[PDB]
Amino acid sequence: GQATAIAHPNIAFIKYWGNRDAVLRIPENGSISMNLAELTVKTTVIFEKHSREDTLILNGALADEPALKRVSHFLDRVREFAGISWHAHVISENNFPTGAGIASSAAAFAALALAATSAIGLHLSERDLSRLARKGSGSACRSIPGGFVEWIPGETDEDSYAVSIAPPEHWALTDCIAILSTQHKPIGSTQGHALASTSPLQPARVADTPRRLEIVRRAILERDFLSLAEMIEHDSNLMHAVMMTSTPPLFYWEPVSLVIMKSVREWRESGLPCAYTLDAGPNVHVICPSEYAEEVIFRLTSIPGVQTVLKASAGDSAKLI
Amino acid sequence: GMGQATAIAHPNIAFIKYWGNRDAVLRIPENGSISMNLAELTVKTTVIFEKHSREDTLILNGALADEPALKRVSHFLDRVREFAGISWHAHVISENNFPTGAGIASSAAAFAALALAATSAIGLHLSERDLSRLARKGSGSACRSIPGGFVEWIPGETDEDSYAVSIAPPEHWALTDCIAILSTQHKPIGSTQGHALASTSPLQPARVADTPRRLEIVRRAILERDFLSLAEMIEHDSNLMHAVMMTSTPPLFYWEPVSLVIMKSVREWRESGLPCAYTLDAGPNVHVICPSEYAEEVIFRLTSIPGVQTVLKASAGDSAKLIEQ
Ligand SMILES: C[C@@](O)(CCOP(=O)(O)OP(=O)(O)O)CC(=O)O
Ligand SMILES: C[C@@](O)(CCOP(=O)(O)OP(=O)(O)O)CC(=O)O
Repeated sequence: GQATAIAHPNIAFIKYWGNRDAVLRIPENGSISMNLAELTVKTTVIFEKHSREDTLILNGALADEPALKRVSHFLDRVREFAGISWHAHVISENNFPTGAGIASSAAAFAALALAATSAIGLHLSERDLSRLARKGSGSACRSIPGGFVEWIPGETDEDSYAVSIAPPEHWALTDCIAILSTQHKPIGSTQGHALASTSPLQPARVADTPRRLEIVRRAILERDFLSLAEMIEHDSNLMHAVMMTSTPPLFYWEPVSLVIMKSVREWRESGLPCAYTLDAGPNVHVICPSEYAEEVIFRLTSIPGVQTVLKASAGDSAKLI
Repeated sequence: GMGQATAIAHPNIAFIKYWGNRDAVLRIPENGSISMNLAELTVKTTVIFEKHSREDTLILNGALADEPALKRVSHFLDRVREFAGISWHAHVISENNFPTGAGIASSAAAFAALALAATSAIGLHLSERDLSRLARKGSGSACRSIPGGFVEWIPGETDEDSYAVSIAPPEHWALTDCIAILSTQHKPIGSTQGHALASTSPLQPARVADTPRRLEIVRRAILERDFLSLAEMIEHDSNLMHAVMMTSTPPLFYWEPVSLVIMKSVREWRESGLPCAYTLDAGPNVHVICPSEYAEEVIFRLTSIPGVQTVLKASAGDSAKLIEQ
């Protein structure tokens, strides 16, 4: 069997950080995100019988074994669930700008989930692809559905999955991603999550998440941008508060990250609707009603230290091609 | 001329931070804190109660204070007047040697000095405990500048339970505070309103509940001269406070981009083998704590960091003192 599927990365408005079950990637808290249309992972899966072990190609090159044992531990699940014991060649490509440091894990395991199961013949519901993608990478659950997506955290493998709050066309929001020239090579998120429990502030952050989710959920449905803007900045600061207070601390911010966060908040307070959020890295995502993207991109491009500004709009669900 | 006294006091650098109040008017804090007095900075204050004064007058470095500072000092003198059962108003003359434009807060030094000088001028002989309770009500961390050396503020729940004591004299441990003064720094939001916003942070209650763990670690570290335990906790405690500041509504981002550069560098220096640790107050300057043998090396590295206007060297200071000037 053979299939090919594409998925978008997503930007979390309410952050996933910390695991209730690290293996199954059942999160301590729920999260909400928007798919990013202009960036894509395309992955083809080819099951061939009696090939010894699994094979992984990434952007044309033989993936490193860390990458391969991730995908083949993943494909083990697609086997345990299909009965079928075939190994497979995985070929994946993405169009992510060169060294901008943009996280691919979500888009990649969303695509891997859709192509692998379709290639091995199955026909999973959207809810079930997301339960599957989740086990490859937490935030991958959220790239399976489209548009604005909520991840229902749950306490079991069956209860933890994501669903579309709203389709992409429901709210014309843009993400202007400030890529920082100077960029470091940060601790990967899987370790970061594990260290969240060393933070004295993680329990309080986690317990407060339903308050934050309800405000953002309502804001997306009602298209209430100022409520969205203040909450995503607060949620992003809460996650980084936890990161910065872990042992050892995780300081993903670069000095220019600080400049951008302060500038975005000043821009919004003086009239330009905009808001910042950061993942486990120094790039700064600026969310704005798309009618303001030009202005936001202009102001971001003038900030010393900003290498370039990517422009992404609300993207759709993972799809077979 | 009903009574006259002069006192000196030092500012202090908090190893475990005061942030947030249980009672904002009395400055009873939500949690306890530990600090070190800075030998080389001093506020000298003379109080002269005058028969004929209708109101207090405050002179700072030879110039009339602005009205907000007068108001603060006059409200403090009200408490002294009430405490002593005396009504006289006072001339307050104060000087300090703080570098101008450095952004180093003098309020702790100022109200410790004023607490000693004013009560002495008015005829009282207060215990150190009572001096620190009184200083506390002018500015919280001023209660930590009344005792000497390494100091712990006991938080309490009442005005009579909130005060600071010396946990070790200065000479017990040769630590240096190398203060990186950042060239660029604007008027930061005053601490008084920052304290008040602490309650809007979802993380403040957790930070507060955890303070006794941090205080017990730093207290033991000082008594045992254990720099490594001290270093990791002051950095963690500084980040805890700024975590609450940055998650308040509205957020308080005291850090400057340069703040971050220094914080990362200091961690690298320590891990590379130079024993140092950073801590920040409600502003962008970075206090770099080290065993005094390494201060020269630390200051040299701090000095060459772009955006660092200057580095101030401070050793452990003694208690607020009466003098004859
Ligand atoms: C900071 C985040 O982006 C966390 C992403 O974490 P991951 O989903 O990439 O972690 P793993 O499950 O280990 O692959 C916040 C978010 O996207 O919600
Ligand atoms: C951040 C800090 O420096 C807090 C100083 O707070 P203040 O004592 O200056 O506040 P007021 O009581 O309003 O005068 C941390 C610390 O010194 O413990």
